[PDB]
Amino acid sequence: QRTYQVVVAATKEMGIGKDGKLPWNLPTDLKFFKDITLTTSDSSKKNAVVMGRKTWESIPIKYRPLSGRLNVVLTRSGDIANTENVVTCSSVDSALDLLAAPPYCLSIERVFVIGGGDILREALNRPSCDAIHLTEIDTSVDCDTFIPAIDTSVYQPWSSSFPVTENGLRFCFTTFVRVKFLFLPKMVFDQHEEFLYLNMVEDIISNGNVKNDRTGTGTLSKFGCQMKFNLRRSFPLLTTKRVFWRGVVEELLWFISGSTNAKVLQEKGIHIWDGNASREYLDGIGLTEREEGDLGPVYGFQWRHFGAKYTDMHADYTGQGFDQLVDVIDKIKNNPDDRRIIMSAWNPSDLKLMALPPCHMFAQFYVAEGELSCQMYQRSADMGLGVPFNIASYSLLTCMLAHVCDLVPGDFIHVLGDAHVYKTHVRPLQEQLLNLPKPFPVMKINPEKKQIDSFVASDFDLTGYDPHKK
Amino acid sequence: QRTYQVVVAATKEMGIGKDGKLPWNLPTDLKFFKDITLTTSDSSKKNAVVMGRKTWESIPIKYRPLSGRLNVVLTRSGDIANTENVVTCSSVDSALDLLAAPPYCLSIERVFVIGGGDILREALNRPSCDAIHLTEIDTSVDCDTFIPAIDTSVYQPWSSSFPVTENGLRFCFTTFVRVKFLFLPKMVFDQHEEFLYLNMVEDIISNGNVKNDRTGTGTLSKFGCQMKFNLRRSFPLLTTKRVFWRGVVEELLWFISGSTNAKVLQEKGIHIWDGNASREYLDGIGLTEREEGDLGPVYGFQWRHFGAKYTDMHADYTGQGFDQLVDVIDKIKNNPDDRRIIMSAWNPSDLKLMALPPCHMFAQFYVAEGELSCQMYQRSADMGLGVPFNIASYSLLTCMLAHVCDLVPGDFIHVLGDAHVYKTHVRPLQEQLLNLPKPFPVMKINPEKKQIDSFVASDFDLTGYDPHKK
Amino acid sequence: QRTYQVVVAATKEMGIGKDGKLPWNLPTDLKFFKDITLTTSDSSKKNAVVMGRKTWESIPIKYRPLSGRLNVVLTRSGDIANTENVVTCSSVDSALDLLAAPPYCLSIERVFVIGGGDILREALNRPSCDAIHLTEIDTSVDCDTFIPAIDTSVYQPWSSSFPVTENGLRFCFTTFVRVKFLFLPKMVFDQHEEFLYLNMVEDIISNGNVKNDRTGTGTLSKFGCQMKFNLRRSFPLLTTKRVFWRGVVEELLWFISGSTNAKVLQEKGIHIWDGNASREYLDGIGLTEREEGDLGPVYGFQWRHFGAKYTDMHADYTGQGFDQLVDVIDKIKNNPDDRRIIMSAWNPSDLKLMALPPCHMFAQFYVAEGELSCQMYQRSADMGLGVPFNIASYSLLTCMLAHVCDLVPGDFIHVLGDAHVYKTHVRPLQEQLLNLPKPFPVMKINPEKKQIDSFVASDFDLTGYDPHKK
Amino acid sequence: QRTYQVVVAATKEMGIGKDGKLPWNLPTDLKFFKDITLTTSDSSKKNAVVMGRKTWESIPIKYRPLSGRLNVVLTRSGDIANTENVVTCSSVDSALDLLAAPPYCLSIERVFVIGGGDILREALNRPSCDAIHLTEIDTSVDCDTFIPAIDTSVYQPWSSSFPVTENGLRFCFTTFVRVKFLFLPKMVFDQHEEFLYLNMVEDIISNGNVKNDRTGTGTLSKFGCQMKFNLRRSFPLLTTKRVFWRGVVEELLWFISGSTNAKVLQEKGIHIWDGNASREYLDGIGLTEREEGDLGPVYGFQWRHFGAKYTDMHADYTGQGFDQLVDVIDKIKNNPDDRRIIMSAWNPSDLKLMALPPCHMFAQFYVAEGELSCQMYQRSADMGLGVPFNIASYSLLTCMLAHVCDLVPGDFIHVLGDAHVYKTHVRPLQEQLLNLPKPFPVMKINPEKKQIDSFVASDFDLTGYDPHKK
Repeated sequence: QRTYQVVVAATKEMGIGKDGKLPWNLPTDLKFFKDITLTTSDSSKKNAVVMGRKTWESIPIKYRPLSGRLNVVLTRSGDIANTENVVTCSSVDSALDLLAAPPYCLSIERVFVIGGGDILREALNRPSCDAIHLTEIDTSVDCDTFIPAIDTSVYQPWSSSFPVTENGLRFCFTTFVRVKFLFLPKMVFDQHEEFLYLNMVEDIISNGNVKNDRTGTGTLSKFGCQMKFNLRRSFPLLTTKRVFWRGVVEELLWFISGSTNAKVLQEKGIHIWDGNASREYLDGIGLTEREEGDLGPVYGFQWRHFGAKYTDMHADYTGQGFDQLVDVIDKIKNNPDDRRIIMSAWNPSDLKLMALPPCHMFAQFYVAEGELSCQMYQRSADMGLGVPFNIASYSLLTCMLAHVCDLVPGDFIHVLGDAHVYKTHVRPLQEQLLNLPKPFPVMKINPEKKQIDSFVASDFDLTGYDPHKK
Repeated sequence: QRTYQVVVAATKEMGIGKDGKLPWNLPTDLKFFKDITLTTSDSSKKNAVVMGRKTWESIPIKYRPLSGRLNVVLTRSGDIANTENVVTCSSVDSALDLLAAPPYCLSIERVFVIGGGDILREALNRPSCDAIHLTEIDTSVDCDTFIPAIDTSVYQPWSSSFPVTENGLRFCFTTFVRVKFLFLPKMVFDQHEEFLYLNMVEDIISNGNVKNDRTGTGTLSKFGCQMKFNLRRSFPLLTTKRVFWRGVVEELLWFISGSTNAKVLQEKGIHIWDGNASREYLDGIGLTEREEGDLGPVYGFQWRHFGAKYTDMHADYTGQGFDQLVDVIDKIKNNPDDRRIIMSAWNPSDLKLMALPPCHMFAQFYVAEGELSCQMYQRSADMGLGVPFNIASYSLLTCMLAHVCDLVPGDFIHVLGDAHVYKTHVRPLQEQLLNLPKPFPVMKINPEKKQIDSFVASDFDLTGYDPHKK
Repeated sequence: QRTYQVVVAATKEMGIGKDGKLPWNLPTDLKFFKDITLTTSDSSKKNAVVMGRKTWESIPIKYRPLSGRLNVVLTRSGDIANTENVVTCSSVDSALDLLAAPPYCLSIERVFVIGGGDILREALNRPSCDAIHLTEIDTSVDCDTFIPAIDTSVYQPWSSSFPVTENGLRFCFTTFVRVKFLFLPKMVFDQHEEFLYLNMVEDIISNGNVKNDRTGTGTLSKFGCQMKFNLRRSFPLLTTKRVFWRGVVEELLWFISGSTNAKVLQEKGIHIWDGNASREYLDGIGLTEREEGDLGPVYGFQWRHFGAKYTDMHADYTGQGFDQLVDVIDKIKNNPDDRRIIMSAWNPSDLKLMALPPCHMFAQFYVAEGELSCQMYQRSADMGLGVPFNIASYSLLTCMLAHVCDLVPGDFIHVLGDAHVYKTHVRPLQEQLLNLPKPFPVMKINPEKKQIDSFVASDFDLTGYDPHKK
Repeated sequence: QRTYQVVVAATKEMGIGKDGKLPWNLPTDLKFFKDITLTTSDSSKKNAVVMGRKTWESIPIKYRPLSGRLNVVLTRSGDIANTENVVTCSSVDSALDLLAAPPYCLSIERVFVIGGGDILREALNRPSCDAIHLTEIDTSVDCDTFIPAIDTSVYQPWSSSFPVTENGLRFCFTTFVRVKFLFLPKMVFDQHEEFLYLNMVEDIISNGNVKNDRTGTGTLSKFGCQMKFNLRRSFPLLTTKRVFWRGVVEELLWFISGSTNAKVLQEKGIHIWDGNASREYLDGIGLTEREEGDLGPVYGFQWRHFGAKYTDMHADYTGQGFDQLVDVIDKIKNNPDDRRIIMSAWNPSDLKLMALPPCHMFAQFYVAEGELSCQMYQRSADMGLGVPFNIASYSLLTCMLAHVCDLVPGDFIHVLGDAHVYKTHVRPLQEQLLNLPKPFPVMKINPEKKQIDSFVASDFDLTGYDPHKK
């Protein structure tokens, strides 16, 4: 018995039809439907499209059957002629049985169920459903026929397209996978956004500039890179190698608090700043007066008190300097179209006082269609360690700001200056590049928290994060 | 008599062979050679490759003739058999005569001359040479055969690839055109970097988010865009619409001087800041004390005196605040691998004093292979007006910094936040988008100027700038 | 002002619609329509489809616009939005004006007019109509809308497909050209049946077996070749080199008469048998008793008197042997489904008496769908001389038999045994192969002749035969 | 451990190299090598080419590695750098182990071993060799390196191309399979000549003309069909359905003997003529005087005594009429280039006396390059029953005539007039069309028989005939 994937277009209210018609015209979705049902890995094989009599008859009489595919119509007249391109069958169960048998065992690369309302209510959440390819349409236009909600206990988002507007309607394409993933069409498999990271790492190792510094540490490097992650359906925590999510969460709440005390993190078991806060390190960069843990005026201070005179990590800076985080929140709520929604840790006057100069040195925010997007500029990007952490960090910040400002998250755009791989990390990164991505996890923030200073680690729920091993 | 294009690989010293061999192995260049000679617009037609007996014999006896193309060998034995795929001819002049005649008049889409040394010394700078496709190899390895330098009086760069390293050698692909340009292969035509701008404008007008502000001005906008321009062979001054080059030059020398006085520009006939410096404008944003022309602590001041206390445009700020431009020049010369080569106009403490907040808000520099690259972050990008000006501005800055630091320019990377087209500019921009790019101009800086403060407008030579009309 | 081609489907009665619907469903014709309008020589360029508002609205609202092509709708509301893919225009004349202008001057490879009834009545027989691509449907099902008959004074058939049956309807695809022909789509250009001959000649010269005989005459030869010619819309008299049509007609009427006297042809100025009938020739093959001109029991005798005892060319053989031609005519009229409709000149008993053994040695006839087809076996085929003559000869015989038996001609199938080119003819044949075919002529037989023995040369009308020069 | 296929070019003497060079230049074979190693079913996957260091170094330094494929070089220096496209391995066994492991488990569609002499002597006849793709070169030019003969006990021919001449050398491409066959490249799988039959049956059932006769028996029919079978490496006895080989052999020896007595076959247990020889049948067609079994002057009589006066099946016709079979044998031996090597059962004078008119009504023979070819004209072709039998019959006749005339068999060309499927056979034929062909068998004739009249059934050896079940 063969397995199948569902292809369906649906309103917010999960509606699929008006009066035996579609209450929308979307040529981009028709093309997607064509592309995903027609095209094959093997140019010799073809796909099966399984549909109800109602769906078969809905198709204009000229364009029947759906060209290029074996059209399986399910029928119950006890009235439709079988051909090379058309087969009748009594049930979904029987169609699946037939396609597991010669000649279709070899002839048919994949099987798509495409409706109508009756067949989808059965098909959608059966375990032999490998994947659902949903066109999500942002409308509430009246529908008479509905399908169930996707069962998110057993389906997880693989990919979700950048939303598009056609004929007055906003929509996107979201693939869910039942939880290999190699059953996906190649075109959908390749849409996993983790490949934007993996292809960049490959490109830097293959084609980076070779370089060196005063300690004899070596690097392969590229200059001026961009990666864009969709936050709408899933959260880009890398799956090819475990990311330190707990440290992402704790470090960001620490930044938001305005703290420059590494001991606040050390006390919680987060050691990522320990190397830049030690007696030995501070001595070694000429800060012999500075207290262990006092990083100086780094991110937290610049974000909450830009321009204030720094003294020590213990001073009360209340009402001193410019509170960029409060300013950003104010613009997002009260002037969403503003082109200066900016928060920056880059303060040339203060660099001499900092245990380390800011690397994620500025972010801009944008609002459209009720969604909050973020673009962050990273001057120095270690692909192996820092880049996956920073993707998760600014994606989280985007989600928190959207949440507190009564919006939904849009996209995170990651801009890199000097993007490098250490010569020593080339071997382990090439092992990591043999791993195939798993679906990203889904991240939910506690609805009872509405104020940027009021979060704790337990407010962030990650579901379905199972990355490849150490 | 048909026209032709040259395809050749050459060292810095313009060398093409060692001892009847190539002193390099570059599979990427062999593939380029294959791609440009083999592929056609029409899948029915084919190309002619014209070569000398020496070149014909150089080809291993197994891979003759060059498959997929009509191979025209020029011969002078008073010893080589004509076929469907091989034609002998007495001269370049005779080969060209033959291909202008049936059946080759229809059968042959384009004609490529590919050597050897004798035929290229004739072919390279004949007026029936439409274009030269040069593989430029960064080596000085001994050669016995040489071709002339490209005659830059009659050839201009169309496109030049991002340099690549293969088998220890650095190289790139540069197409020169004789000065339509529709004779170029489609693949080379499409490499003109002006299409990066034109495709972005189209994409924003087609798919931008619709928006509005408190005066009833309307926009189509996208968030998080990147364009990368090659500065190595030509200068990206847009050709589909004239760019105000003189104002680019004067404004940048003004920024470098540290001046915040718009009258310095007004006095030279540059009015681009007049709107933001007028009694009326300054009044209207609550700067009623501020003198006409006093923009406040804008780019020039932030670049030369970041962090200093601003008073008026007349004050001597010598030794006050942080001189970012001097710091950048110092790092480029003395620590080229530094990951903090940064100059920023973004100073939240000073925004209240500025006639307009900085829009081009930060640039980072990078050095590798003797080349200086720049990445600039623009928070607000009017595609119609500001973006072409700013491309020219930061490309010029990159060139000036390379010049003063004894380097050559690499790439300019343009990063956009809110990238928008005014609803009112959609009609004129769609007229502009019907224009086909002309080759970019070539920009030379006076060698006798070696200090960043010592330039004047006459130090910048632009050759071959002929943009489409108003 | 650009030129165009018409694409239309039409009944026998030249009907195109029933009640704003099509009275047929033909997926093969929809695919043809798609293929000819969509596909381009240049994979970068596209085609324009020009249509009336009525045609635009007829298209289901989902599949608008026609994907892959610039859709030009002609409108007269004094109500339809222009896009990248949709342009409104006031007239055919205005649409053509617009597509001759940038950007469409380069952007648009070819222009197709596809209806509806109003636009076609104007477009069909305008001189800027290069070609008509008609789907001819063999039905009389009621139509309410009609187009004019094709004006055969100015349009000539280029190609006509082997008829196909789909959904109970018989139809074919016929291209007419206005009388280069290089304006045709490549796919339609290549359908000219003269290429079946030209590709065979090329294949024998390129890949034939080299051979020799007892006089030192040399040949390139292949064994077991087939060519199929459509007689339904045009008559396969080769255009790349003039065929001796008058001798075809006279020789065949001579065969039909039963004559074996070469002087009957000599007396009319037809000398093709003179070489095989001369005192010298007959002596040289040991027929020293035989009269000049007496060929012996060759085609005419075998066809009308198979098995009779031959004496001389002057004897009255009335009622002697088997009259194969009368037998064939009887089966075609009275038993059309017979699998033995055969006429053969192959009589081993008689070979010793023949001036030359039969070369076109047997033909079989077939009847289906009111059409008479013929398959002829030629044991020895000179590609340069005999094969074009014999194609015309048996195509004529097929037409005459169809005419006398109240049928229409179907196909002529030419089967070759030893298919050869003389080494001496390779040079002239390679000159001939540079000629592009012109449309075949159209051949009409006098309706007042109804009996196989009653024809004369003036009964055969050839229109539009203009072959390439000597 | 993955499986592999060998790709190699070899002389008659099984030689592969001269002095580390190839003693031939064959661009057609280089293209075949490229096509079979490069192309994949899946456009995403690629192939592995496994080769010896000697083979790796033999490749000109410019065209390394073989583009488009994973190049696995086997090495034993205790000197060659691994890349994305190049992997070193210690053995064939180790290379196969590595390609069965990630990422190559998914990345690599098929594995080809391509030499040199050392690796092939191991690889050629190992059980993990699925197939051998041999270019067979008709030359005896000196070679220094040889591979073993193909072990015909375990390898059987799948397909063998029509021989081609390039650069003075005759050669062909022969695939052997180890005895699914779905491991073959799609291009080689589709070359099985049994598909020429299967595609014709499909084409007649899908597109034949519907017809009927005076008993209410129905047919689908096409007119003018050709199939060409290669006899050089295997014998075309259909595998999708068992062919009655014993009756083929007995009927043909019966034809050759000149017998018209069906009892000669009945007495041996061959009943195929019983239906046309019965008291009842002969009565029913008005031959009430004729003896049971006396078929009249049918094939055997026409072949050995064309033109003689028939009396009964018992008469001694010695020296009466024309002995076509002796004439054919004489021309094949003594005038092989003759264009009249013909044997015909078509005698219009005798049709009234025949129990059934001849259906296989004429054959012509051709000699070139030491090979005997045959073209046979069948006026009436039942695709289901008669056509497979007749293919085997005339292929056998071709083999017997080649054998007795000291030649090798070339091609059998099957020409059909009325080619039909009975409406009643459509269902069983559509079952048969689900069967995938098995390799044809190999047929050997007893060398001690040299005279056409001296054969018996035991002189014909068929090896490897295992057709699909009833």
